[PDB]
Amino acid sequence: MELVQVLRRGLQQVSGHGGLRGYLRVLFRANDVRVGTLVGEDKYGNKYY
Amino acid sequence: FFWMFEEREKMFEFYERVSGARMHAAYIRPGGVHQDLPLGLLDDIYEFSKNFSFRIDELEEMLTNNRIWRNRTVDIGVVTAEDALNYGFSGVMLRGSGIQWDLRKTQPYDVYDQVEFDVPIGSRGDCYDRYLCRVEEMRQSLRIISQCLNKMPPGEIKV
Amino acid sequence: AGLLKKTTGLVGLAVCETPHERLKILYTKILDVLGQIPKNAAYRKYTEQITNEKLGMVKAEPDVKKLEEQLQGGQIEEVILQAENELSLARKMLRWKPWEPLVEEPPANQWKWPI
Amino acid sequence: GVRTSPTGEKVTHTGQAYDDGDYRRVRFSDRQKEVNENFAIDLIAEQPVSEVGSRVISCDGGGGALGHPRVYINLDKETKTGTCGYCGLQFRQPHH
Amino acid sequence: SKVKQDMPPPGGYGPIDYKRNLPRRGLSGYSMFAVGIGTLLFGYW
Amino acid sequence: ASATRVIQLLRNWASGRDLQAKLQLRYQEISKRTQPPPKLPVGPSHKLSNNYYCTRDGRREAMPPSIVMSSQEKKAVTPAPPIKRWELSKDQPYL
Amino acid sequence: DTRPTIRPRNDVVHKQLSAFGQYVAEILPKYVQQVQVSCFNELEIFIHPDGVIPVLTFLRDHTNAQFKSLADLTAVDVPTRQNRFEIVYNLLSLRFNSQIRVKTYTDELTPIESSVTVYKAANWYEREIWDMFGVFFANHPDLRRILTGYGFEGHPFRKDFPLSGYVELRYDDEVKRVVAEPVELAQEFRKFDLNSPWEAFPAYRQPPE
Amino acid sequence: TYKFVNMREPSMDMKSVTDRAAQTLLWTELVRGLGMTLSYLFREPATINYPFEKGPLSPRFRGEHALRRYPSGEERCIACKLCEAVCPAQAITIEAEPRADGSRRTTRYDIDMTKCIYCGFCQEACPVDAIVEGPNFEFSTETHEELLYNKEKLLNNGDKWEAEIAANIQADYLYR
Amino acid sequence: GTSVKPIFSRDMNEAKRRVRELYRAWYREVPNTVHLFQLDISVKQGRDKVREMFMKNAHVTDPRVVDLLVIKGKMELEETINVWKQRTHIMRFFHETEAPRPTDFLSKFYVGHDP
Ligand code: SF4
Ligand code: SF4
Ligand SMILES: [Zn+2]
Repeated sequence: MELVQVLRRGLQQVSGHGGLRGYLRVLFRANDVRVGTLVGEDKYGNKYY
Repeated sequence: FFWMFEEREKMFEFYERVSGARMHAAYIRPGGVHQDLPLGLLDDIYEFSKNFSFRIDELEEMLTNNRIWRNRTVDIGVVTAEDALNYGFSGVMLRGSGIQWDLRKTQPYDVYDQVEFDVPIGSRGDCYDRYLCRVEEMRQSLRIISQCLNKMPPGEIKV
Repeated sequence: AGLLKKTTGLVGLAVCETPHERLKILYTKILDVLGQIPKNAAYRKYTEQITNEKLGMVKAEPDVKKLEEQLQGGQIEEVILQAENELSLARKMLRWKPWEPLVEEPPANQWKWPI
Repeated sequence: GVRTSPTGEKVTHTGQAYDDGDYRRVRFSDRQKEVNENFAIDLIAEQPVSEVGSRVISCDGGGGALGHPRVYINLDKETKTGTCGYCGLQFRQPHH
Repeated sequence: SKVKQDMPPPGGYGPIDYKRNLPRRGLSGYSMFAVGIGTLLFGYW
Repeated sequence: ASATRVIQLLRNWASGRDLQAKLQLRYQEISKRTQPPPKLPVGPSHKLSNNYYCTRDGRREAMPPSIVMSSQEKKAVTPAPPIKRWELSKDQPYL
Repeated sequence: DTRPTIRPRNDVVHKQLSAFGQYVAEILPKYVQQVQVSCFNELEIFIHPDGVIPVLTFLRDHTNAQFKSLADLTAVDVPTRQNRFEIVYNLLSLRFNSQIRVKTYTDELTPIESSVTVYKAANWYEREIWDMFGVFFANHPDLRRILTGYGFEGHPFRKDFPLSGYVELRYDDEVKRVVAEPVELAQEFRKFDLNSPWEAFPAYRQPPE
Repeated sequence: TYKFVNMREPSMDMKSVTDRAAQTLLWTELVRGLGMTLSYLFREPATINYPFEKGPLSPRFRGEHALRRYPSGEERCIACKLCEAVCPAQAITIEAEPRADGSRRTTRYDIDMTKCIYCGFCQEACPVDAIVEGPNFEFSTETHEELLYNKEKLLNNGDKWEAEIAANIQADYLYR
Repeated sequence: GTSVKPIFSRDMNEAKRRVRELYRAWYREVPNTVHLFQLDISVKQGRDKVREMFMKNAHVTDPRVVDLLVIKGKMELEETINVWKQRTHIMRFFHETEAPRPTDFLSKFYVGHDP
C-alpha cells in the first residue's frame, strides 16, 4: 500500500505548493517538487525552507 | 568512480571542518598540527568508518572477480621482485611484487608503531595484484582509523 | 626438504631444489677470489671472515628451514642471489684496487657546511 | 567624510582623487570607483571620551580575546586625552 | 571549568568492520546446467 | 538527498546485502553544527616555576655531526642487525 | 618525561652506524675522504668523485652492506666552494634496514661518472641533475634534458640563476604563435631581509681567523 | 605482520570444476555486477540542487579576504605588515602612513586574488584580527582586473560579509 | 690547477672536429625541418641562422667548454630531429616579436636609463 501512499503524497505536494499554478511555477523555476517548513523570509524576498 | 567519489567528498568535508579548506589544508605544521579538531568531528568520522566497508566490498565485487577486469589486468606487465628494488620502485609497487617492506612498520614515524595492522603483500607482481593490494590497504586503513579513533589522548595540539 | 617450497614469495627469482651445494660452490669460488686479493687489504679479511663463517654454518646444518633461520637472509634463494652479488663485487673490484691510499685530499674547505 | 572631486569622483579616506587630465580615469567610465563610505577617520572621533578615574588604564579594544592586545595607556597629561594606539578610543581622567 | 575537547565516548567506539563480507549467492553449477537444459527441452517440446 | 519497502527488498536482493544498516546517505545522526565552546587544554610546560627554557630548548641542544673518520682484530659489522621475518596475518592470512 | 618537547635520542643506532662507518672507511680507503654520523642518527660518507661507481657497487653488492634501493639522487649547488656542485646519493638497506648517504663534489665542467649501472633508478634522477645543475655525467645512456621546457638555457637551480628566469612566453597574433620574450614583471619579487643579526646556535659557530 | 592477498588456489573436484565452468560459460560474476548496479539504480540519488541548496561548510572555511573593523567602526588594521611578511604568494601589499588622527592605517592595502592561494595564513598572522577570510566563495568574475582587489574593495567586503565573519569568529576563536 | 679533465676532446683540433660534423648535421637538417615543421623560415635564412649561432660563441677557447657546447647542440639536434621540439621553439631563435633594440649611446640616452 506504500505505492498508493506515495501516489497520495505526490498529489499532496501539488496542493502544498499553492495549487496547480504554484506547483508548476516551482517545478519550472526551482526544479523542485517537495514542500518544507517556512523557517524565515529575508527583506529581499527569498523564502527559506 | 562516482560511487567512491561521493565518499571522497565526505572526506573533503572533514578536511574543511578541521583546517578550513576542503583540499589544501595547511594543517600539519612543524611542531604538531595547527589547531585542534572541531567538536563532534570524531563521531562523524566514526559513522563514516562504519559505513565505508560496505561500499569498499561493493567496489570489490564489481572489479575483483569480474572476467574482463581481470583479463584486461591480470598478469599484464609483470615486474620482477629483484628488478623492482634496483629500479627505485617503492610503495605498493614493491608490495605488489612480493617484498615485505613498509615504512609504517619497519621505520615507524610518529605513532604508527603502536597501531596494529597487516599489510597486503603481492603474489604475482602484476597489475591485478597491485590493485588488490590497494583495496586491502583500504580495509587495513579502516582498521587503523578505528584504532586511532578509539585511543586519542588528552593534550595540546602544538609543541 | 620434504615438499619443496613452491614459490619463495618474490617473483624475481625461483626455487633452488638443491641449495646446499650451491652455497658450497659459490662460497668456495668467492673464497678463491679473495685468495687472489692481497693479504693486507681489509676487504679480504672481512669478507673471508663472513664467508668462512657462512660456509661453516651451511655445511654444518643440513636442514634448509633452519638454514634460513641461522643464515638471517630470508629464503635460501635470495641468499644465493646475494652470494652471487658478493662474488660479482669481489671480482669487479679486484682490478679497481681500493686498498691503495686516498687518491687525493678534497680541495681546502669542501665539506664544512656552515657557509 | 566622502567628498566629490572637481571632476566628480568620490575621494577616498586616504585622500586619493584622480586629477583633471589623469588619463587613468577611463577605467571608471561605464563602471564606478568603489569607495567605502564608512570612513574610519571620523567614525572614531564622535565616540565619547571615557572618564575612567585612574592613573593608568588598560585597553583591549573590547571583546576580550577578540580585541587588540592589551595596552596600558597613561592618563597623566592634563592637556590632552590618552588613546590606545590600536583601537583609538580617547581615555581621559574625569577632570582629575 | 574542566578542559574539554573532541574526545571519544567513554565506552570507546563501536567496532568498525573491515573484513570483506562479499556475499555468496547462486545455485550449484549442476543445478544451473540442469535448469537451462530443462527450459531448453520444454522449448523444443 | 527512506524508500518503499517494495523497492527496499528489490535493491537489497539485487545488492545481496542488508544496506539499510548504513546507507551512503547521512541522516540526522550527523554531529551537531552548534557545539558548545570547547575549553582547550594546555601543554606540559605551562607552569610558572621551574620552566627555565635552558633545560627545555631542543634546537639549542643539537651538536654538529660527529666526525668518525677523516682524511687528515675488528670483525665485520652490519649497518643494522638483519631484519626479522614478519608474521602471517592471524585474522586473514590469505585473502 | 623531563624532556617532553625535545626529540628522543637514540644512541644505540648512533654507535652502530659509527661502527659501520669505520667499516666502510677501512674497506675502500681509495675514494673515501670523510665519514661522519649526524646527531639525529644519519650517516654521511664524503667520497672522491672517482668512487661513484666503485663505492656504490660495494654498497650495492657487499653481503655485510646490502643496499639496493636508490631513495633519491640530488645536487646541492653552493657557489662558495671551489667545486660548487655537490651530489648526494641516498641509499636504503632492506636486509639491514637503514639509510646511508654518500656525497661527492664536482664543478661545472669536470664530469662525474654516471652510476646508472649500479642503480638503474639513477637514470632519470641523473638526467635531472644535468638538466638542473649543469653537472654533465660521463657515458650516461641518454643525458637529454628532462624537466625544463624545450630549447631552454642555463640550469635553474644554480643559485646565480634568478628566481623569475630570463624569458617568458605568450601569444602573439602578429606571428600567430606563442613567442618567447625577455622578462618584464608586472610586480617585482620583494626580497625580504630575514636572518636577524643575532647569533642563534653557539654550538655551530664558525671558528675565527 | 602481513597477509598474502592472492594465494587462494582453487580445488579440482567435480563440483568445483563444474561451478567454475558454469561461471565462465553461464556468466555469473557479470550478472553479479549487473545486479549490483541495478541496486544502485533504485537507490536515493545523491545530488544537491545548486544554487538553491549549497554544500555543507564549517566555521573555519577559508574564502574571500576582507578587512574587519572594531565595534566603534574604526578599522582594526594597524598596518603592522605581518600579513605581507607571511603570505607565501606575496599577494598582499601595504603602504602605511601617519593618519590625520594619527593611527597608522594603510594608505594602500591590496590583495592580488589571482596570486592568493587561500591559505588563511594572513588571519592567523594578524594580531588584531583585522584581515580575515569570509565564508563567501561566490565571487567568480569575468575580468582579471575584477579579481585584483583594493583597500576599498576589501573594506566593502568586510562591511557586506560582517555578521557572517563576526558569528564565525565567535564560534572559532576558542579553537585558534 | 692548470691541469684539468676533458669530456671527450683532447685538444682544440678534435673539438674543432666535433663542431664540424655538428654543422654537417645542422646543414643537412635545415631544409627538411623547414619542410616538416611547416616553417615560415626560408632555406638560406635557415642556414645563416645556424652559421650566426655557431659564430656567436667564437670567443670560447677552453676545450671542456667546447665539448659542452657541442653536446648541448647535440641535444638540440635530437630535440629537433624526432619532432620533440615544436614550431614555436624553432622560431624562438628568430626574434620576430622582439622589437629592434637601438645600439648607439644617443638612442640609449633618449630611451631611458640603461648602459
Ligand atoms: S590566504 Fe591570504 S595570506 Fe595566504 S597567500 Fe592568500 S592572500 Fe596571502
Ligand atoms: S597583519 Fe593585520 S594588522 Fe597587520 S598589516 Fe596585515 S591586516 Fe593589518
Ligand atoms: Zn584600544
